[PDB]
Amino acid sequence: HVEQTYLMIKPDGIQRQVVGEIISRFEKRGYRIAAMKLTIATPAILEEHYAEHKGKPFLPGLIEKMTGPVLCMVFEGVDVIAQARKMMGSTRPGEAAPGTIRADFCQQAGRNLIHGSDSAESAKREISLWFKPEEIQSYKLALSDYIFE
Amino acid sequence: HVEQTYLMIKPDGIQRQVVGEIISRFEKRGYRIAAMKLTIATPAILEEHYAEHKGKPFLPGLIEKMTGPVLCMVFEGVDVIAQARKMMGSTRPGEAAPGTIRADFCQQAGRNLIHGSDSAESAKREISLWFKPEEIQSYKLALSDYIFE
Amino acid sequence: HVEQTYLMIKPDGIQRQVVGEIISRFEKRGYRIAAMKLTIATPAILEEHYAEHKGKPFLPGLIEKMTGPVLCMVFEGVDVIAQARKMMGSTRPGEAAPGTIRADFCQQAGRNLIHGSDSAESAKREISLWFKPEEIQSYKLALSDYIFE
Ligand SMILES: Nc1ncnc2c1ncn2[C@@H]1O[C@H](COP(=O)(O)OP(=O)(O)OP(=O)(O)O)[C@@H](O)[C@H]1O
Ligand SMILES: Nc1ncnc2c1ncn2[C@@H]1O[C@H](COP(=O)(O)OP(=O)(O)OP(=O)(O)O)[C@@H](O)[C@H]1O
Ligand SMILES: [Mg+2]
Ligand SMILES: [Mg+2]
Repeated sequence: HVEQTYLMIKPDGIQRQVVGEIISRFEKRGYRIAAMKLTIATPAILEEHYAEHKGKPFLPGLIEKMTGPVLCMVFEGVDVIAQARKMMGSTRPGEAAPGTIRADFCQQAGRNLIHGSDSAESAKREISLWFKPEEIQSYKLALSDYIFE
Repeated sequence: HVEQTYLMIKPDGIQRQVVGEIISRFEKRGYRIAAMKLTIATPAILEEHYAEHKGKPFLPGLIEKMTGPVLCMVFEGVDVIAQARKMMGSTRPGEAAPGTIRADFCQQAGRNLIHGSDSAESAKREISLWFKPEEIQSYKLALSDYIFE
Repeated sequence: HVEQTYLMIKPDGIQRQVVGEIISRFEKRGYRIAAMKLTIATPAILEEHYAEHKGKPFLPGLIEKMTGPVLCMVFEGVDVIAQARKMMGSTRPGEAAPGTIRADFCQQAGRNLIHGSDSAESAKREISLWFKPEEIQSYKLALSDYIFE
């Protein structure tokens, strides 16, 4: 039983040129790349992505920080929504555990390199927001017998 | 005072071709390779290895997963039995801490890449099962003065 | 606001030839190298460095272990004093969290690879002990807009 999560490399991940390192951390667990697209995020899509923060005082600055190149991604694996959140670490890098992306790469929450869906409902919504169904690619990893019990 | 632990790369570690990465994690701490051998695990040896689980419903499938190439290893260091367990992380990769082998490489307990002895008694038993005493090598690490206090 | 911490690679870090790896861990978070100097630590300077341990029974052996080549460093970043301590891990490598320097490289407290200031007051004192003000270099990281919120 696998699931799919939406992971997005933020403009800081692009500009610091750590895209490959980020992808490698998820590939290392045998997570499958189901979708991937470079785009430039717009305020319109970011308002919907961050709909849960509508009307809040930090939202305008958050949208500004995120208006730039982003790598949209879908990864598949067992419990991958919760596991990817664990791998990213706490929102504030200073509170994130050693060995997580945010602790290993970042200093402040406003430049914390990566987004990941936080629940099954948010993963389904975010994947549908950033990807059309034809962009989601179905294939089986050749090492599946050695990844899944 | 140093001790020795039995560590075994399971068929998934061989087939995913991460043997060198695993070894490097233990070398990085100045643990000494006291024994190393590639073999193919068979049911009769695995039944001894997993003797405590004789008769449990999960055992036949466990033996099937483990019937394959394995890298038998003995590493030596301070508190190495407990430390190697900590480095591997929880049996269930989803519960394992970031930075541990199972958290960094794996998804499920049935394919969790590596075995390590859980106690002094188990290390003696497992080293005797998988190695002949001839295969344990005695030598001193040249960097000892900078590894040990 | 950013702050500055004193970090020192101990003789074991020099002799095990892991200097670059240590530096890379701090650079990876966008911490800025403000000062760096290779020297050979001597008892007189180490007595001042370890002044808080004056008169204690273990101090003589600590000074002996530390008499050797060291890399003096100053790193700058948000909350860098506390964060560098978190990255180093517990004094005892066996208690340190996976993903920390001491857990990843070391076995025992007496050979734990690296020193870092434990407080704002000790950072100011240690930077002044090991560096003259003219050795502290001020420049801005080109990726600042993507590191700091
Ligand atoms: N009170 C606040 N003041 C300023 N910025 C905030 C505040 N709360 C949240 N943010 C910003 O909102 C961003 C997203 O916040 P959220 O609570 O969704 O965290 P997250 O789930 O870790 O992030 P993401 O969805 O990007 O993975 C954080 O990176 C932070 O920059
Ligand atoms: N009981 C001990 N056995 C061995 N070494 C010790 C012991 N106590 C202290 N040391 C050594 O003394 C150094 C200074 O001790 P302290 O309590 O200041 O730890 P620390 O703050 O982690 O170390 P450092 O200042 O080197 O970063 C320790 O890093 C360790 O190298
Ligand atoms: Mg969020
Ligand atoms: Mg100290």
